[PDB]
Amino acid sequence: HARSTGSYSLVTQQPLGGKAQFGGQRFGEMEVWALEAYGAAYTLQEMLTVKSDDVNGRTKMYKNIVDGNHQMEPGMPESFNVLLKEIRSLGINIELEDE
Amino acid sequence: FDAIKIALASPDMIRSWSFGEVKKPETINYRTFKPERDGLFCARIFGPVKDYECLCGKYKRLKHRGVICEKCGVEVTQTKVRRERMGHIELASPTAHIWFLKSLPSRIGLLLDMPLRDIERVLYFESYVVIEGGMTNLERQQILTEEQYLDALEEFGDEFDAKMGAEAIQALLKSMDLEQECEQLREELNETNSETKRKKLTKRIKLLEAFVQSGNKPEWMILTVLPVLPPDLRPLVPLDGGRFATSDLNDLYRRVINRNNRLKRLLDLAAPDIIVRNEKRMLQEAVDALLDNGRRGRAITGSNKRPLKSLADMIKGKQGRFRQNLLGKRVDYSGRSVITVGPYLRLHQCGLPKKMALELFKPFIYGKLELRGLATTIKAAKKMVEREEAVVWDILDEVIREHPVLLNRAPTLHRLGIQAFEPVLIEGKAIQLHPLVCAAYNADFDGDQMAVHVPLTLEAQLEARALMMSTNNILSPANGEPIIVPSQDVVLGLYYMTRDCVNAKGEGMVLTGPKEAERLYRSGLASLHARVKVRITEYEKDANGELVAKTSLKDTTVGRAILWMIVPKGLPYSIVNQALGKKAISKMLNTCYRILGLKPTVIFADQIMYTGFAYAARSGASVGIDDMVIPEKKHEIISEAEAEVAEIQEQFQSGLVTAGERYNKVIDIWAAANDRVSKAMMDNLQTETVINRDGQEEKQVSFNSIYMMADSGARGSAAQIRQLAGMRGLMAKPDGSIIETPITANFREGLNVLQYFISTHGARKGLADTALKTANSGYLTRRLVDVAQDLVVTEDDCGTHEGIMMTPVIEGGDVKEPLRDRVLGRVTAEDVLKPGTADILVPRNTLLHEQWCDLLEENSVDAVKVRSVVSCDTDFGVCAHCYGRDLARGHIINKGEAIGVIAAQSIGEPGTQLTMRTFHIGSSIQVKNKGSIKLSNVKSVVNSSGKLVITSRNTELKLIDEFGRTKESYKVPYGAVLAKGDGEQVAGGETVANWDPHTMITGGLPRVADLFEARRPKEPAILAEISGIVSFGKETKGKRRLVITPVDGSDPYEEMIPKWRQLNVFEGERVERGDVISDGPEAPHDILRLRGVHAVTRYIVNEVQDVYRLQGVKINDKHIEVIVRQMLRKATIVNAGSSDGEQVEYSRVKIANRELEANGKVGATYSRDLLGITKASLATESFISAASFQETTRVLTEAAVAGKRDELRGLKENVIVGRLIPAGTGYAYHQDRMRRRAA
Amino acid sequence: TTDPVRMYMREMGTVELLTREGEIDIAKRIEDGINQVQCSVAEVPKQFDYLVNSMRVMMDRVRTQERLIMKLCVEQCKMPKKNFITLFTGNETSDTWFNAAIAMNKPWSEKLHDVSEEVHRALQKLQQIEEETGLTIEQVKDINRRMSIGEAKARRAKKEMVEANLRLVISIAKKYTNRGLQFLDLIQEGNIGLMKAVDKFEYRRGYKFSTYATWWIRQAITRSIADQARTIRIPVHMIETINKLNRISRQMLQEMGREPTPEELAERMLMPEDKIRKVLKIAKEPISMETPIGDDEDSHLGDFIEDTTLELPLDSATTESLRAATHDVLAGLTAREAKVLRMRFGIDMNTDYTLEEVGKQFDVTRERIRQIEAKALRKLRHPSRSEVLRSFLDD
DNA sequence: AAACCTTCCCATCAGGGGAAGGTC
DNA sequence: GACCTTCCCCTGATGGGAAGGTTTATAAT
Ligand SMILES: [Mg+2]
Ligand SMILES: [Zn+2]
Ligand SMILES: [Zn+2]
Repeated sequence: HARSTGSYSLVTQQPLGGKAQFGGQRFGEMEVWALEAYGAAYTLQEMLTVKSDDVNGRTKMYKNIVDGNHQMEPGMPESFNVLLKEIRSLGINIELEDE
Repeated sequence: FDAIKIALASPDMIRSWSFGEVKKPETINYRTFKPERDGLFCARIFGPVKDYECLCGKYKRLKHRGVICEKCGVEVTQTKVRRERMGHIELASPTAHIWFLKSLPSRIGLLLDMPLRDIERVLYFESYVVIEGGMTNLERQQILTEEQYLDALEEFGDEFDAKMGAEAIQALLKSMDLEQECEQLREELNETNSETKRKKLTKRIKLLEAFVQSGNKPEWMILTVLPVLPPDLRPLVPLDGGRFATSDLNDLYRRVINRNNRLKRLLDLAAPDIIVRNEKRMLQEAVDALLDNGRRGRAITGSNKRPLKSLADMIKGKQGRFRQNLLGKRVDYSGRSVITVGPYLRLHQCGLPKKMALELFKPFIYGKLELRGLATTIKAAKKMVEREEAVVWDILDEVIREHPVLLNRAPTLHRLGIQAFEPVLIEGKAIQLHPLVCAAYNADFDGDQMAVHVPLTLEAQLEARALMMSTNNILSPANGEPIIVPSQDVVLGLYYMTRDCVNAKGEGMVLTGPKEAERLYRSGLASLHARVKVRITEYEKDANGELVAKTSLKDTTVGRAILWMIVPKGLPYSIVNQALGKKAISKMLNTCYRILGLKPTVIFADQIMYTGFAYAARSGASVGIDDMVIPEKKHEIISEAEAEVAEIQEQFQSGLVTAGERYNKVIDIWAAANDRVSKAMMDNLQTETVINRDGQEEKQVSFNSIYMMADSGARGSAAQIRQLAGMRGLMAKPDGSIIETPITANFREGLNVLQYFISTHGARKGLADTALKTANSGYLTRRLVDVAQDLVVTEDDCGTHEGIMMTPVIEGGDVKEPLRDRVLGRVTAEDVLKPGTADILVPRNTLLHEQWCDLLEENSVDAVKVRSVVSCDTDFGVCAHCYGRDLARGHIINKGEAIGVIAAQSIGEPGTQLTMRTFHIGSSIQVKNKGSIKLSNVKSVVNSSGKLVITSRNTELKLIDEFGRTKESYKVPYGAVLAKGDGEQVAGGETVANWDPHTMITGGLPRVADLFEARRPKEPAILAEISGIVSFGKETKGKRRLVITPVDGSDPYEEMIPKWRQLNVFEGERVERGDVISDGPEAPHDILRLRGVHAVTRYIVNEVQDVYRLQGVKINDKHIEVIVRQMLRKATIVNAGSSDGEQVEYSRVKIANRELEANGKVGATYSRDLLGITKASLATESFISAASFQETTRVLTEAAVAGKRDELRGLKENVIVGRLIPAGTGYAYHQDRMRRRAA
Repeated sequence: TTDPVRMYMREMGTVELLTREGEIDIAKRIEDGINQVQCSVAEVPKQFDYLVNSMRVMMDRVRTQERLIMKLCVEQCKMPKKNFITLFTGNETSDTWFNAAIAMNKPWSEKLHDVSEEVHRALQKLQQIEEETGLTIEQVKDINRRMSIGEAKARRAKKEMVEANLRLVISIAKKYTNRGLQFLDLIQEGNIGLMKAVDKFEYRRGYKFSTYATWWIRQAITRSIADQARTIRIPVHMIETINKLNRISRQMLQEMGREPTPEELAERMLMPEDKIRKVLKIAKEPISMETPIGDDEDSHLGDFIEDTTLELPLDSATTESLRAATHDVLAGLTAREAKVLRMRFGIDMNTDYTLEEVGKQFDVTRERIRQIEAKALRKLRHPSRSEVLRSFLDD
């Protein structure tokens, strides 16, 4: 099975594991460590930013690819903003600074 | 942004986020399904259900966006805002936050230094508590029950306030003056001794001052307003078919709202206490279950015995958010399939199915088709690729050309689990994999599956070619040996070629060159094993790096001459004149790489494979039932041992021998008989083939198929053969570990039911051990990567001569690993001199590549002080020099290369090859090799016999051979029999060591886990604290007493020991610090404290290397050294120096103390503190990184009260927010970006 | 034990039960308090409560003037509290007590002159009440005091009354436990009905309070279930209908052998048949997104849910390409036609405009515009100008 | 569960008008 | 040419109805 661009999960924007051939392959912590062992910053970033999260980055990268331009404008992974909302849902206040 | 901060949430700051108040626990209508007013899904509080559309429908378009329709109070905007809009519920009565109460270090608990139990009692409305007593009979804080409070109000109606419940705890936190209380504890720590006065005081003061530093207020521990989560974070989305799907968060919030509303109603309704107190407790229960369910009662969802998942459960754990989402995600542009062999591939390419290529590269194909006028618009290209038009196939060829793809094996033990290849379009649905890489992936073609990833950006396409390329990674990082090596058929074909047999057709003839050898074999005239001698032209570059070819005739075979054609130009042809099995196809490859380089070696390996496969194919190399020849002697040997056991049987039945004596007897005789049988078949195999030389018999090494497979190393070893053609030893139970009735049969004869059943016993423990070990090895390697990540090569040089002394591991008689292997690739700490003192063999510091290793090996040298990572003058990282060299590339390590992760991987990948249990089995000394006795650190004396006797416990026995190297190391106890002395000349084994017998872990993988965790052994040995004669104590009171007796100055130190523990130290003898008064297993803390950092960093490596040496695993000490460095990163000050028992990071103590010591001020003395891997990882500057790995709740709570801040300064926290990690390419980018920042 | 349900079950044991004299005499204490209130009214509970609140309003009106004059004459003038109470007690009607306090001639006596102006009018407010309520400013206070005493008697007696019979609430609530509502919720919703029963019980009817409290608590628990059980709240009568349908289908099990035909319930029930299927389609309850999935694995129902609001990028790229194509195409026509098309449609503009809307600022009104559009669309209808755009329409 | 009653919201019906059609 | 009856659109007028609330007395802990 193979997949280029399929559907995504509702609460957290990540390609679904189904159903079932069109699920995106899993990139666990071990594969992230493998990408860290080699010095491969852009591969890892595009792996966890453009290809799974970053609701805007997916569309940006797709349009660029179809235009012959291979460049990524990485944004914030949606799961991280969800995490910020969940932490803030407690008596905890977690924010971000200047820019 | 550039940082993240966490702090307490004040009620007003809570309302700030909220855009509306939730009043009713409703979600949708049940017939319209629209969001009810003030419900959890209210479109007025949060936002519209539909994009750019109003709930009432009056406002419908992008024409007007910013407006709040007076109809329904909805503002028409993007519906995605329901993902970001929060809300709030106004709690009728205050409610405490569970984390600030139930967490191990209870915030409110030691914030007022009240006990947790009493706060819990007060919250349940089971007692009162006083607040702000002033001039009262009672204190400002106290507890009293119903009757006590009953008649207490009449005493003082005013000036005496005692509440009950959460309001009481809040008010106690509010009127509390933190500065006033703090300003006392300080003095309570100064005057009064008795650490009980210092147990919680020294931590309570920290808590107070950090609370003041953060700026947050204590009253916020009790939640006045309850924040709510946006609706899209807990959707009620319709699950089709039909039924709805909600989040347990919704049920929890519904309960909370119901209870708060009932409390309000009762308040207005004027109900008595018991009712409202029960309601308050219900509300507290609902809130605590909504925040962190399970700590109190585990509320359950309806229609299930399953508890409803709360907020905190959506963050912590392997499942949940941190591990399962932020650190790892499912990824687009990827695929999966079954891998199979295509050998025709080059090392840099792999066969990729066309069906997968079409789907993966879909956007590239669309764009390329639209570029060349082949498609009007993007939709047309979509439809074309959907129609399977021929024109697109060429386009595919155009877009895949020179576009690397990442191949990944399911389990990723080390970085080689992912490698990039050049796609080669193929039909079918199977992925073609290169054989040489199978060793790196640890993947067989038995059905294993692999995944593929397509790099998107140009930068990723470059990283898949210069860094992760299959050809750019050949030799492993854990050890210099190449991981790309011919495995089974290659080495078999080469061994068949290089083999020689006397009397082969054309033997002894001569040929013009290798071409004629090939032409002679392929024509059927000459064989491939003839002993022919031919002319070959070998190339040797010499005396200025100038190639000079050499022509001559050599003693060789036809097959070796044919194999010489593949060898690159620079090799000497002495590499090709031998049996040519696997073990030195490996060394041939290694020498080719370290002589000619990467480019020749790649094609060399490709050619080795290409030739070995075809030659093993045309050789036949089959296996028949007759190939396994049993020894005819086996019958007699078996019968002899079988009879031998009958004497033992008669021995025990009488009582002449005990049961255990007879069992050991039988087992020993059977093991010896097994030795005999295996030896018989081996002698009948190795020299089996005998033929006529020039017409007369002669015996040579055999051509037997299975034996050739054993000898070449392509497949099963000798232990397999012993069971193939002889009695297959004797089996072992799970424990008991050996049975008396061995397996007489060999696999060829066939087993009978009983012996097979006996074998299954040992078979099960083997199978089972692999499965459950898979789970624990992951845990080990994960902890290892967790303790190491942020450590990166950051500096060029540290400038320290410290290093560590590298000496060969000469244990017992011979050496386990020479010094070249423990020194190669590293840098000298100081100038090694020739054995003649005062000279220079190597400069101050230089990278010792193979040439310096050879130079050292020639000169008599077993002493080289090597710079190590543990001892290095670098802060927040390691410098390239002290670390040394290592990579797939053999040069000095680059800068910015994250070595901690690769070291954790180098230690974790072999962790799966270990075992869970060891179950070992097995007196003057006899020197083996001719040399000279050299004693080390021994005090002796002469006695009646006239010879020498040892007076010291520690005495090493070295051997200075005719060369001058030390290959012998033996320890002799007190009162030995010395025949020669120190600096004598021994014969070929003269015995100079004699004494008396008496005078009178698991281990494996769990062992490795124990060593890296610094776990105290069961029965520890204790260590002397200072030099001096030891002194005894009063008597046996409980255990015993032991008085330290320093010789000269301060001599008050002491300790207490149990008399049940035997003693070993001498009574009236001097004993230096770090000596064994008691035999036993040592602990890392004790070694570190009583010996030093280098002693303990050597102990850890030497001990953890034994378990890996037992199993065939070889890893350079460098990774273990980096781990050890990461362990002892903490330390504790002693004298408080210029500025403030404390524990801090070593680097910070230096940055604060050494810079001021320069400034002429007072120095600060620290004490190295040793921590396990998990404990050292528990302490980290970044709170995000710590909260990701373990204990999310506790870490987040503590960082919240601390108001701590995180600039992410690291790897894990960067991948969490999806940024360039600060290493490798990320290091190059972060360097430029950070240079311009903060400056 | 730890759970709060235990902190409640064992807390109510301290309050002893009451029967049978206790019921009657505590009810007599309640009625005696309310009868104290009844005489105080002289000088259906729905109007009675307004009468009570009106007395309370009168006392608040008087106390307002009291505290105003007090702040004026003590805080703003520094007269001792005793010199205020002694002179103010007894009249509370006229200004005779102010001039005397002026004549006192103490230091504060001068500041009275200034607050005399501000107190005179406050006193007229206070005195007028006498001509309204036909009472003196003192009798109002006394009546309110006695009636507050009556309220206190009723309060103590009623709290004791509910505390005594608390156990019956649990006795009733244990029957309903498993209806998607927690246990303490049930017992509390029953206590509410117990209070409502206490306030509406005549001890003289001779019946035992158990029956009335039982009825009220049963209602307060069942209706509360209907209200707070389902995540999607349902009208109260619909829960009754659902329960009736389920009861009938349960009773007919042994009759039909296995289960009843759906058309029968419309017969057995009063309702026509077409609504029964809607009532059964409505009853579906939400499934937790944490529900384990096939293979009993970690995967849950909250995972297999895609997001369908999103538009796949394959279509957004086509949207941008159509944008560019129509941008290049509209430039091929004239400027008049270009503006007309970008006006009638929202192309490159804030919003679309209607016929007269476009004609307003184009100097020639409706029909002219109608002739341009139909012409331009005709000029673009022609191939060799519509191919690149025709590639976008596929059906 | 039934029993009679009140507030609010429908989506449709009696009523009005402004003219409209047809004719001794 | 008017008169008598006819053919269609806004104010609201409302019977209709769904959603909501208050009672129910044997005794019943
Ligand atoms: Mg396999
Ligand atoms: Zn609106
Ligand atoms: Zn260094």
